[PDB]
Amino acid sequence: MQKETVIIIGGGPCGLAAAISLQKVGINPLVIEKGNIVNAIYNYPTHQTFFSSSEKLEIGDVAFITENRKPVRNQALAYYREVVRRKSVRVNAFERVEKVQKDGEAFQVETTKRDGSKEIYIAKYIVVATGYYDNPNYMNVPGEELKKVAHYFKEGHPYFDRDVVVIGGKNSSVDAALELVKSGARVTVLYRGIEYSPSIKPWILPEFEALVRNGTIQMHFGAHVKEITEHTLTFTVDGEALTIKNDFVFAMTGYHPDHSFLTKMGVQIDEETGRPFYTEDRMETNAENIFIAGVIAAGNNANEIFIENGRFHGDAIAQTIASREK
Amino acid sequence: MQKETVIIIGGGPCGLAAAISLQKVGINPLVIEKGNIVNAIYNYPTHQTFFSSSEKLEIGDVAFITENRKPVRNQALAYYREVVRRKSVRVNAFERVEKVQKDGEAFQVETTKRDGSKEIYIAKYIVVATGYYDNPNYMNVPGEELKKVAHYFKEGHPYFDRDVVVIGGKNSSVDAALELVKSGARVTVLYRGIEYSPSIKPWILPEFEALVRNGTIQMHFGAHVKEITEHTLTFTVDGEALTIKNDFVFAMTGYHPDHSFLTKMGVQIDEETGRPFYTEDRMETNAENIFIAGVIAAGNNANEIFIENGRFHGDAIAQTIASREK
Amino acid sequence: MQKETVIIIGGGPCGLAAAISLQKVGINPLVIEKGNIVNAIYNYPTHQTFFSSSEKLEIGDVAFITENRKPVRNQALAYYREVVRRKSVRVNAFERVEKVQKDGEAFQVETTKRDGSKEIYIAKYIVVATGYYDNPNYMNVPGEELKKVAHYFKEGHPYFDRDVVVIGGKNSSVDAALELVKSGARVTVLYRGIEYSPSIKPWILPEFEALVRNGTIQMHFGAHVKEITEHTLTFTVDGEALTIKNDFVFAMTGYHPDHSFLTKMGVQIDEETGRPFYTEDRMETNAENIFIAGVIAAGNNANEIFIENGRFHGDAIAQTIASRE
Amino acid sequence: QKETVIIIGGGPCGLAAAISLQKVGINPLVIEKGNIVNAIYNYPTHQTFFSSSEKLEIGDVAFITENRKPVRNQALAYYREVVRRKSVRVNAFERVEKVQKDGEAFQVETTKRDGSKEIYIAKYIVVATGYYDNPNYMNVPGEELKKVAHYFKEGHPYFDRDVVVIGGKNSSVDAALELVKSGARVTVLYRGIEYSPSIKPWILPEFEALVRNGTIQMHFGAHVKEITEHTLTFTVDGEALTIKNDFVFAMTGYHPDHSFLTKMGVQIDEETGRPFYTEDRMETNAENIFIAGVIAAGNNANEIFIENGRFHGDAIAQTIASRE
Ligand SMILES: Cc1cc2nc3c(=O)[nH]c(=O)nc-3n(C[C@H](O)[C@H](O)[C@H](O)COP(=O)(O)OP(=O)(O)OC[C@H]3O[C@@H](n4cnc5c(N)ncnc54)[C@H](O)[C@@H]3O)c2cc1C
Ligand SMILES: Cc1cc2nc3c(=O)[nH]c(=O)nc-3n(C[C@H](O)[C@H](O)[C@H](O)COP(=O)(O)OP(=O)(O)OC[C@H]3O[C@@H](n4cnc5c(N)ncnc54)[C@H](O)[C@@H]3O)c2cc1C
Ligand SMILES: Cc1cc2nc3c(=O)[nH]c(=O)nc-3n(C[C@H](O)[C@H](O)[C@H](O)COP(=O)(O)OP(=O)(O)OC[C@H]3O[C@@H](n4cnc5c(N)ncnc54)[C@H](O)[C@@H]3O)c2cc1C
Ligand SMILES: Cc1cc2nc3c(=O)[nH]c(=O)nc-3n(C[C@H](O)[C@H](O)[C@H](O)COP(=O)(O)OP(=O)(O)OC[C@H]3O[C@@H](n4cnc5c(N)ncnc54)[C@H](O)[C@@H]3O)c2cc1C
Ligand code: NA
Ligand code: NA
Ligand code: NA
Ligand code: NA
Repeated sequence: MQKETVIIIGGGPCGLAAAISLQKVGINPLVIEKGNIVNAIYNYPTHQTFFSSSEKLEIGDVAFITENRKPVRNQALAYYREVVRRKSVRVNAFERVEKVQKDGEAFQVETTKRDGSKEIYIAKYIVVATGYYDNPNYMNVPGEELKKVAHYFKEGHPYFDRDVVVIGGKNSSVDAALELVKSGARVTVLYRGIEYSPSIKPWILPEFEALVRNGTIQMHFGAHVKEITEHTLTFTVDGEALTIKNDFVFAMTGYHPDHSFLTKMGVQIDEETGRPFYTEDRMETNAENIFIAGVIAAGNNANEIFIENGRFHGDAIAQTIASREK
Repeated sequence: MQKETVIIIGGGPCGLAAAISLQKVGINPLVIEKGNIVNAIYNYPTHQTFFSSSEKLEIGDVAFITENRKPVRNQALAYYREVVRRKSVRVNAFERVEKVQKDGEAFQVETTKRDGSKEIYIAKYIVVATGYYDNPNYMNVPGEELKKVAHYFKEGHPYFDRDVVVIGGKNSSVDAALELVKSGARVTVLYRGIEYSPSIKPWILPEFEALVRNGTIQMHFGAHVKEITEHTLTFTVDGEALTIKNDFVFAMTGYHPDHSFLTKMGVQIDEETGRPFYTEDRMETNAENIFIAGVIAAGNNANEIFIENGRFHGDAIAQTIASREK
Repeated sequence: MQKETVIIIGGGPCGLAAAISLQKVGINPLVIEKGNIVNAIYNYPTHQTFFSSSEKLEIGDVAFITENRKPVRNQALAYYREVVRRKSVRVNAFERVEKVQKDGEAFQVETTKRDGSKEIYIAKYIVVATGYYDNPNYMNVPGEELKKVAHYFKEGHPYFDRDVVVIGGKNSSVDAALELVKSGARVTVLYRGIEYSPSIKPWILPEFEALVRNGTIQMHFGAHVKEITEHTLTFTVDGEALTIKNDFVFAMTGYHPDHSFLTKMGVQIDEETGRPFYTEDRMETNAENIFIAGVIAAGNNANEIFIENGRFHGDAIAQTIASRE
Repeated sequence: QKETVIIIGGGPCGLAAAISLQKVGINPLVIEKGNIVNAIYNYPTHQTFFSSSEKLEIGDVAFITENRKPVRNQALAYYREVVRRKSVRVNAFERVEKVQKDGEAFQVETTKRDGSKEIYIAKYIVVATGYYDNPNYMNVPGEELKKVAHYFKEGHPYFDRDVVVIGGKNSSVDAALELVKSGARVTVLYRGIEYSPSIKPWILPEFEALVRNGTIQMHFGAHVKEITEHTLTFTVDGEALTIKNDFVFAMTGYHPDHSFLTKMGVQIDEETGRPFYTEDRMETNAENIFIAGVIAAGNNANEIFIENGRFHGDAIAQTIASRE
């Protein structure tokens, strides 16, 4: 089987950052990515604007210069392609890592390639950089399985003249709602919190709150969805149910990390905090030679880590592996 | 059954134009559309720019104002949503017309709604405005059924650092190849023709020719694809076969109208140029009170009907239907 | 001499709206504009975004559809050209109205053409729609006449690596300051007020406030500029003077109507606020058959009138003139 | 006061030359009469580059675009970040007036923004002044009228006006297209007998299409004879034709400042408009005076772009470091 010094699981911004940090200390690691690079950004809404200035998304010292103050999805996609090209990062794309298990003082890494075939690698060190956008916080309500329900937003156009519910109260729900209004949908927002979430970016709240206050966006605080049918949706507020006409649902209920992936390879999870155990100055978990990078290191507050700070995890990893040599 | 004077099948630009033309003679017809309005434009590539100025896309005298010279996909989407709102066009969306059958002096139209249920309408006149983008020209080659083969192009990003073949010599083939180069794919173009088609827009060809001349795009004229496998593609030129490494295929071989749908309706087709029989000054087919509007009326390898001239078909239909309704 | 029923002075959005309103009652008036149509928007900052959605800028029922939520300068320019073309509004462009004088039961209108020649018109009714962007609120401090001092902002690029002061506290000041920061200028903002103006776009204030908080923008409330030199600027806060290094000044201190123009034609103005006297149900001034349209009706401070509501003044003018023939 | 190298002009090629010298251990002084990339700043607002953004990169600073071709404001943002990231030394708003030999060094006299004078002594000179500052004047009556412009910025204020564009350059075609989009009534006059071969092949079709459908009046073999406030007169064949005209864009191209070059000892041949230089060093016939950018181009001012002009600094830097 194929031997690697380091395998990085995940080719998002923070896994790519860790690859480059390792290159700078003389190790050219293998990134294994189930889609192509920055798959999460590719799966952002088509016209998404970042909240970070573009300088704060830079990795590998490659300049990310923009004429506007904040970049959009397609600009970031172009940037990270150029980073990977200029730095010759090694990416095995369309390859899903299935399992990581101890094998002596190394690790066997089993994968599934695009055509369905299996592959096994031996690696001395592992960087888990898998993020969490693959794992929606499902509601587990009847009808959530219908095709009219989605946990990702792409574009508003096809919801023109339709009745649409957005579930959630954070920026993904506000962004989808505003795009849906612009596209001519009739929008209802349902949110379990009792007031506007303090996480809504201060430059987006004014427009959203104004559309709520004048009734353009119907908004139910303290709402808990109970049922989704093809043409209706039922929710409760203070235990009293309301049923509304509904064509499509965007369940913008957040995401969670796949901790079963970590625990199966020896990494412990800290209850109450929800973080994997790691030592910050190495970004090494409790499992020797298993490191983490990016938002996979966050706890119950999934917003602790983003690109601006997660892009530096690879620096501590590279310093540690370099000192240990191969 | 719901009674209608006119049913328009398809809510693309030309079907919507025909609706507004009928409004001017006192008939607000029912448009039945299997997605939402201008589904074909929604399914254009994300980066798409029109070759027409925006004035030539206008319908219903609704101004289409652009600061740039040529509109882009999302500008046209916003425009046609506002046309339908401002002109009160009646659209039954997410509803697919399955059958049109003469009943007496009217037509029975059977449909499937989004929830799978069936509807039946009785209409005095039919306008078929279904375009051709739904029906790719299949190459009839082993392996074309694989998921790695697409007959549509959407975005280039996930093909970064992949070996990609584009098949065809249409504007769409050239456009896809250029966007794939921009996205860092390694692009091979295969075309059965021996020279560049004269239909390639004269302002698009020089960039493509330059990338062929400097070796960036591998270009094979007189190429016929014989086989697609998961990892290879085999084609012949002058009978000599070549197998190349290949990850993904864009079969950009054009589209054709749904003649089966027309022939089951009673409409005759010309066998060598797939053009339905119709009288141009009425846009009425050989089947009494079944009209056509838009690019469906075109034949050979098209290039005769686009939005600029297809948007006026409804004027002839409306004048004919008005005469028979007074 | 050329005879007109109605002459509209100024071809900005509200003057054009007044023309289309009069068209709808059978009167196609003459618009006389010293530049070309919507000169004021043409002289907005290059990358300016409107605070109104595009539907609120529409006139003459001409659709103003945008893919984004707020239009930018170049989109509005394209829109109003198409309005004038599609509605066949008559515009005499590059023609400056110099005087309006009563002449029987009509008005003599004297103008200066682009080539320097003079022209005279007789109009039965006058609509003054001249706005205020032509007339900065000057600070009358020494050094204000130096070429390094401007009362308009266009683009930030050439102020890269330069020390720049922005004076004022309206959206124009905040927008200029942010663009200058993005362009690499070292920005100081000086404002005579003691808190943020409630007119600042609520979605723009947080970015500005964040840049004051982290020290990127030097912000001085209660500031009064006392002197400008080629390389310095002196201002006081609480009577304490501070002198700072300074290359360029953007005095974004607002604008006021052409008072000499209105009073010489017989219109009364309030000397403190600058507002002309008028009756809102007709938009007619104290001088019979002289009307006003647009932001000129709002004065040395304005704000209360913008395109959103000013685009409707012509309706009241049209109903009045139509009934009077 | 003293330097080592002074670069005259802070356009892309002058800035590239500065970073190339930095690579060899010399941090030179750029003196620019406006701010950096003044010429790009004075491009038309709508301007799109014909080069992909990779071809505009200097100093290995990535120029990332999602679009295929960058626009004016993207390049402005790029070159500002380059100057910041590389710490290029720029004396802005300072016009170099004279360069004169002084011993084995050079005296350079400048005028600052406030009017002050300054003098530096430099061992080497790089002349990177471009040509966009010096329009090819037509020397015809009426060219001095304010209705005549040798630069194009925006089309909007020409809405519903009669406008003449003179010239057969890409800039002429570009201006005509933008004026049509802005609703001007456009006549194009060109002394040549057919469409100029320099027009980019992806721009000519749009222009020819508007000529063929009658939107643009196009006169070949046209020589302007007079411009008044409301008319313009030109000849075609032997026939003089007078048309109504409000505004004129004289898009006749540009030429380097040959007076500035000759006065410092640079020879410019006669027929071409090219300075004498050796390409391997980009050094002129005057020792230790170099050229960088489009100033090196002759009669065919298309032969040097940013794409290849951005490398002149490398041959400069090699030659200077060898002599240091
Ligand atoms: C709409 C939106 C806007 C945002 N705006 C910003 C912003 O402005 N600034 C900011 O800092 N953050 C922003 N974020 C958050 C940002 O997307 C994340 O912080 C970032 O993606 C984290 O990077 P990562 O490398 O840790 O994980 P990810 O980018 O999620 O990458 C993990 C990768 O691992 C891959 N993967 C997972 N499992 C496997 C497996 N078994 N085998 C192989 N590959 C696997 C996935 O395909 C994925 O590409 C935004 C997020 C959204 C949704
Ligand atoms: C990349 C690209 C760029 C283009 N650029 C231009 C350009 O610049 N200018 C231009 O004029 N043209 C352009 N075209 C062509 C343009 O898309 C067509 O001319 C136009 O779509 C024709 O309009 P139509 O209404 O006749 O058909 P369509 O737009 O194809 O509309 C047909 C509709 O019928 C619906 N439908 C089909 N079958 C059924 C059914 N059984 N029941 C219900 N609904 C049904 C479909 O969902 C679809 O919405 C471009 C095309 C592409 C692909
Ligand atoms: C940066 C900026 C952003 C703005 N954003 C918005 C926004 O989002 N929404 C909004 O509603 N408003 C906005 N405004 C305000 C808007 O510009 C004004 O409300 C609008 O211009 C008022 O229209 P008007 O026709 O009354 O005046 P103007 O547009 O000023 O028109 C007056 C015209 O009269 C002409 N004129 C003057 N004197 C003479 C003379 N003697 N002879 C002939 N012609 C003459 C001028 O050349 C000018 O074209 C913004 C303003 C600025 C500066
Ligand atoms: C509309 C347009 C589009 C173009 N598109 C492209 C394109 O896509 N790709 C491409 O490669 N090229 C393009 N060009 C050409 C491009 O502008 C030039 O190739 C480029 O500017 C050359 O760079 P430079 O540094 O040599 O000269 P310039 O950029 O002209 O720089 C010369 C500088 O010297 C300064 N200067 C002059 N005299 C003095 C003095 N006495 N003292 C101090 N400073 C002085 C000037 O202010 C100026 O900033 C385009 C040009 C135009 C007009
Ligand atoms: Na919720
Ligand atoms: Na083919
Ligand atoms: Na002030
Ligand atoms: Na000429």
